[PDB]
This record gives sequence, C-alpha cells and structure tokens, in this order.
Amino acid sequence: PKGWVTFE
Amino acid sequence: PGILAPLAPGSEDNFARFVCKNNGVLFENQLLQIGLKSEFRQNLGRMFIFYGNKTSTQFLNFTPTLICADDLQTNLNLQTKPVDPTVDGGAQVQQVINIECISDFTEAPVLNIQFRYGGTFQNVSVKLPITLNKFFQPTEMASQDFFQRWKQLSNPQQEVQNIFKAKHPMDTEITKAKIIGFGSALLEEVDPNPANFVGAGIIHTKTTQIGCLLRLEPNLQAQMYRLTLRTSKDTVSQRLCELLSEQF
Amino acid sequence: DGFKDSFD
Repeated sequence: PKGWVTFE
Repeated sequence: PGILAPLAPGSEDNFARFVCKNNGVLFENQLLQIGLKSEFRQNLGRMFIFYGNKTSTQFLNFTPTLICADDLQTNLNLQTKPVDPTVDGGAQVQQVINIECISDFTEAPVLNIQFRYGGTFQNVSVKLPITLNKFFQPTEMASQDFFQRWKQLSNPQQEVQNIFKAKHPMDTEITKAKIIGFGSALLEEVDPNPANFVGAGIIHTKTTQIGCLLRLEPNLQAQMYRLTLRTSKDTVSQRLCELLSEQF
Repeated sequence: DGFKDSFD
C-alpha cells in the first residue's frame, strides 16, 4: 500500500 | 500471550541482516509486514516497529508483546506503549520502543504478535534485533596504541576466534563498510598485511564500558575468514565474535 | 607492535 513507510 | 508460535522460518537469517544496519523488513507474509527503523546513541536506543495489514480485512485483538529472558530483562530496559488492538485492512500502525542498555547482554528479545483475522487466530514469533553492538562506538587509535591495548588483553578467556566460510564475496570495500556498520573504527596500517582488517571500539552500557579490539583475516583463495576478538570480558568477546562472524 | 600469528 502506497501510504506505508518503507524499508529500502 | 498464551501459547507462543515457534520462531518464524527465516527468523535467524533475517535477524542477521539487522546487526550492521538499522532499517529493514523484519517479517513479512501474506497478511502482515513488520518493518523496523532504529537509532542508537551511547547506551540508549529508539526503535520504530511498523505493522502493516496487507489484507482487506481488519485485524482484531492485535497484540504485539516483547518477551525477554529473565537475565536479559536485568541487562536491557525496553519501554513502549502498546498499539491499539484493531488494525484496519490496508493500514500500517506503529509503536516506538525506547531502549536502555544497563549492562552487557547476549540474548535477544522475542517479538510475539497475536491477532484474529476473520475466523482465524494468528500467532507470529520473531527475534528482535537489539544486539550488544548497537551500543558499540568507534575508537580511533594509532598502531602503537592498538598493540599496547592488544597485549594488555593477553588472558586466554579474553580472546575469542572463529573461522568461517564467506557468505558473500570478499569485497574489500563492502567488508570495510560492515565493520564500520557494526560500530567499530576501521584502523588502517595496523596489521602490516594490507589484506587484513583491524578495528577498535567501546561498548557503552549504563554500568560499565568495555574496550574491544578486533582483527579480520581473509583468505580469498580459500574463501574463508578468521575473526579474533579481544575484550576485557569473556561474554562480550563471545557475543561480538558470534555476531560479527555472520556478516561476511 | 605485532600480532603473534596469522591466518594466511
């Protein structure tokens, strides 16, 4: 989901 | 938390990606993604744990618990406030864990997550990557100073070594970066063999600080490493060596 | 100023 914090 | 799931498969491989880095996905399956972002300074830390509902269905009674061994609890203080028990479909929620290292520790906390999903009951257990090196900070020192300190740590139980197969290509630049990432200074021209790596740092805990020296020796023809740690505490040499041995 | 031994 594009509203999420991501972890790259 | 009642019956606890055994550690998820991949828990240990995953835990190992979080030793020299602070940011990543810790766990993901078809229902849930668990992400982390952390920062440390001296004997303290702050970790953000994010829980993402990958489904169109709400999670109810959503219950993350952090579970520590009896000795761990005396060596490490974890403080948090639990999440709201309902997590909407498509939502990502979070909690902040405030961490205080009281003294050296070897066990890892377990993060257990339980919730209802439709008619099912879900139970996930994973090792939380809060590790002794997260309190490890670099010490720059000249060669003469290094060897003085190295020779002061000449008791048998102060030294721990490991010999192991490289998991990754023996890439000089990446190796230097992981040693730094681990918390150590990278000291140049200490080992006269320029293929070898030498490090120094100090572990910062509420009650005591421990000086640590390290040496990594690659054999690129054999695809193997020897790592040597010396510290004033046998448990600290043990722990840092085991940790650092899984990085290369 | 030396290590006593060496892996390689």
